[PDB]
Amino acid sequence: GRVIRNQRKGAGSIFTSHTRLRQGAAKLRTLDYAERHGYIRGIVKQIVHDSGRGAPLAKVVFRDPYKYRLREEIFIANEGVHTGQFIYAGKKASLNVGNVLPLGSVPEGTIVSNVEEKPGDRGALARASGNYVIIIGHNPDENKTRVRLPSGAKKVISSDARGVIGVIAGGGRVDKPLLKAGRAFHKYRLKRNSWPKTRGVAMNPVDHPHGGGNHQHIGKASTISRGAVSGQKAGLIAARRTGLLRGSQKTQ
Amino acid sequence: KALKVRTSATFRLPKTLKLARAPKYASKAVPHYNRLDSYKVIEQPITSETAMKKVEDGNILVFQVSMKANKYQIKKAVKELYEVDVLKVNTLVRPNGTKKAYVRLTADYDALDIANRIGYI
Amino acid sequence: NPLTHSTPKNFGIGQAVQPKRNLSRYVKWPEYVRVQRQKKILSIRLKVPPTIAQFQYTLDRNTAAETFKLFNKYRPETAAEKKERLTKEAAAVAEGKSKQDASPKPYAVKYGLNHVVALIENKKAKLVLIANDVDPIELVVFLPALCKKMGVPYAIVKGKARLGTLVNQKTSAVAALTEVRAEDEAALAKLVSTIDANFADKYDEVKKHWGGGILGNKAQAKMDKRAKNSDSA
Amino acid sequence: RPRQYATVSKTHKTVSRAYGGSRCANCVKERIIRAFLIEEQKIVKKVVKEQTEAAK
RNA sequence: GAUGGGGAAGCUCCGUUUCAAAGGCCUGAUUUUAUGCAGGCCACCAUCGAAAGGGAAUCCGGUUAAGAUUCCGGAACCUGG
RNA sequence: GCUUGUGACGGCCCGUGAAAAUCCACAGGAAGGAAUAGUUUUCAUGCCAGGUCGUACUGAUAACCGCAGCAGGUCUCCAAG
RNA sequence: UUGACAUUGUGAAGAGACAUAGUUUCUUUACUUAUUCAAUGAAGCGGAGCUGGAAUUCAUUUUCCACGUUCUAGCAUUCAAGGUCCCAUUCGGGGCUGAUCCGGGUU
Ligand SMILES: [Mg+2]
Ligand SMILES: [Mg+2]
Ligand SMILES: [Mg+2]
Ligand SMILES: [Mg+2]
Ligand SMILES: [Mg+2]
Ligand SMILES: [Mg+2]
Ligand SMILES: [Mg+2]
Ligand SMILES: [Mg+2]
Ligand SMILES: [Mg+2]
Ligand SMILES: [Mg+2]
Ligand SMILES: [Mg+2]
Ligand SMILES: [Mg+2]
Ligand SMILES: [Mg+2]
Ligand SMILES: [Mg+2]
Ligand SMILES: [Mg+2]
Ligand SMILES: [Mg+2]
Ligand SMILES: [Mg+2]
Ligand SMILES: [Mg+2]
Ligand SMILES: [Mg+2]
Ligand SMILES: [Mg+2]
Ligand SMILES: [Mg+2]
Ligand SMILES: [Mg+2]
Ligand SMILES: [Mg+2]
Ligand SMILES: [Mg+2]
Ligand SMILES: [Mg+2]
Ligand SMILES: [Mg+2]
Ligand SMILES: [Mg+2]
Repeated sequence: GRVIRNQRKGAGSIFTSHTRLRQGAAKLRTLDYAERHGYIRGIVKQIVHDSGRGAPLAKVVFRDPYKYRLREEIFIANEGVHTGQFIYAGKKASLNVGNVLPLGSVPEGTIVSNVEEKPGDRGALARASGNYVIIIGHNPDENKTRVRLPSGAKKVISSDARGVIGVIAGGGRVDKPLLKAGRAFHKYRLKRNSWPKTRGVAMNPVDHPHGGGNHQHIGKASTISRGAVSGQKAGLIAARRTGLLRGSQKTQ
Repeated sequence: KALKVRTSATFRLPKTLKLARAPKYASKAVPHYNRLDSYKVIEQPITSETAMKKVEDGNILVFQVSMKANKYQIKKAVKELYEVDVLKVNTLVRPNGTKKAYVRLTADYDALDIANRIGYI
Repeated sequence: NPLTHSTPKNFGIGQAVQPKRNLSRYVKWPEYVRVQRQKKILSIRLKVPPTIAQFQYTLDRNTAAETFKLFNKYRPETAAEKKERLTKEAAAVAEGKSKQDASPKPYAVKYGLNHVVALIENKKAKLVLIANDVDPIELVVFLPALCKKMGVPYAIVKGKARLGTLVNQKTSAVAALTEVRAEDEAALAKLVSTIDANFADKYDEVKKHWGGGILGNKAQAKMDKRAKNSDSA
Repeated sequence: RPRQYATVSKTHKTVSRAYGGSRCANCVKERIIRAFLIEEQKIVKKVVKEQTEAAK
């Protein structure tokens, strides 16, 4: 049989990202003297669309502490952040929408975006338009802070790991129906070549585990083992349940 | 005493002294003679009827010239070989893979004379 | 004063580009630099077995200075001196019928590793100087044991290269003394005595002493303010 | 066009006031006033917190 | 797609600023003299890849069996010096 | 009116629609500069130079690809009543 | 994927035998130098001390925090001005200080 579609995606020919128009990597300021002892001020000089990304970016300008020059960073614009605003990044920085602060320095209930996994990794969690993490606690000895991620997960990271106060702009984007093939077409055209999607049940056997038959049917359980092997995993992988979810989900 | 004071966090390759070659023996023995001289630059007149015209009516000499020779060398070697003064040289590559020069002299020199001085008609 | 103005600078983050400082502690050194330094560190952090680590007990500058000034008389023939010598005995012996003894019995420092070893085995050495260097440390480590079992007094000297200078090499790795002119006999006795009590006599004790295990000061000061506070309140 | 700006005299590339061929002269007025006021109120902050250090 | 590298029995595969001691400009110091040292920089890390993308500057008239914004005539302009 | 160019606006997007060479300007004030005469070549005029390779013609029911002077195929500009 | 052996080292507590001295072996939890991961044109790390001050003094300090920036879409660069010492007064120019000490473990 052939190599199925989800295997071909891995060698990255037609499947790489369509990156030409993107504004850049969105990162927090490198974690340096200023940010970890003090704060440092910058101005958002622009807030701009990023191609293939649902949330705006904020180009933020800072002085360079060690040389006469301007160093420009690209944040992910938090909702309510505006052009000309002053942004404060540092341990001793005040708590307002747009500032970047170590998680250890904010009371619980603070809502924070683009938050680092390890301190100084220049941001990881809750970057998509509309998401955010909450601080659900701190353990000052072996200093940690506990956060609830957008997935619902709870995770404990270093109290020095930096967030940025508030939620990411562009929320509600998924509420509007695409309405037609083209609107989706133009969507992935700026992301990657994932669209459209042939049902593996409409292929021949050589093509897919679900292929073939004199009627379209999966022919064997579509829940596949974690321990399955490449070319086997097409289906609901490692699924621990299945069927229409009835009842509220909402982690305890 | 104590340690040097480096103002920069970067460490660059020390600037070491670079010696010039003093060869124990010579490269090529005798140096090659001039590869493009005035006699090699300009190979023949071009006596076509239609090139002949350019000599009478245009004050232009028409030469078959080395493929290795540029406007400069075609001009200097014409000046040197024919005693004449050159306004501007135009060149082209003939379809048989030979380079043709249109040499326009200043109004001080008369090509037709200078053409049948070298002896073609 | 006159048109001049005192206008100090606020280097306090948030303002005033920092000045130029000594970043020497932060320099990103060539790999080869980082290795020779981290080798030294790595050699200190591991517990060092006692048959190494009996080095790092170098002779002390005073005793060694007395040992270098004594040894320095006994340098071997320079090329000039030996050419000068041959012309003497070449003429004098082949002519004046001397026994090929037209030259005196030499007194010089012995050296080279395979030389000094069979010397120690033959009990002809009265003093052996061993380097604290010698990167294939194997070439040397057995000498404290050998000198001990053969009753030869020895000392571990800083400067394998300084052993070189006195012997007219770049590096000698060992220098030994066998002979002595009677004028120097008495200082050697006292020199061997001090050295014997810093090395050979101590040896049987040093053989039980592991070295190393030394924390870096970021971790030393760390637990020094841990083991200070948590016990004594 | 950009390389043509080397074929023209500097008075085609500027207007007289400082930040001439650079900012729009309402924008220069803005950063004149803003400069003066912020340098002034800076002094207003030095002497007030100097009093706070004397009285406290 | 070379390079310090890292794989691979190996043909070669990986990497492209990557775990590398990665280079050159403005002038001074020469009045043994031709260019060493003196500062201060800049740390940009190959290169190939568009005859439809970007891009310094030319026009009209005339002329040939067949060339023309290229020749001839007139009138310009750009770049370097 | 037709073709084209262009402006000021307006509709559209979970699409908001390249890069680099290169050129200019500003902030800065390092420095160099006049009266027995200095500074100025971003004002005008004036001098010299501008290499290498392509340049013919066909571009199609006969100059290309279809075994061929094949009813097929093969990117585009100009466009009168 | 799971186990064992190797890479594989240092403590400490607790189990375990010659059968209740310590050579040894495993469980817990420490360690950092191997190995591993992130970051940066390896820039401010660790230790101490100045000054402040909350602090209550059971003789006096027994300590813990700090220890230049937040109305404003400005400006922040020439080893820094200041101070002070040097050169033999030329213009130029250099130390120290401004900018506290100690350890070179970039974090
Ligand atoms: Mg297959
Ligand atoms: Mg990509
Ligand atoms: Mg597709
Ligand atoms: Mg489908
Ligand atoms: Mg589907
Ligand atoms: Mg089918
Ligand atoms: Mg199958
Ligand atoms: Mg199956
Ligand atoms: Mg089927
Ligand atoms: Mg079905
Ligand atoms: Mg030509
Ligand atoms: Mg103007
Ligand atoms: Mg390659
Ligand atoms: Mg190219
Ligand atoms: Mg082109
Ligand atoms: Mg073009
Ligand atoms: Mg014409
Ligand atoms: Mg024609
Ligand atoms: Mg002309
Ligand atoms: Mg010019
Ligand atoms: Mg737009
Ligand atoms: Mg301009
Ligand atoms: Mg001019
Ligand atoms: Mg043509
Ligand atoms: Mg044609
Ligand atoms: Mg054929
Ligand atoms: Mg046809």
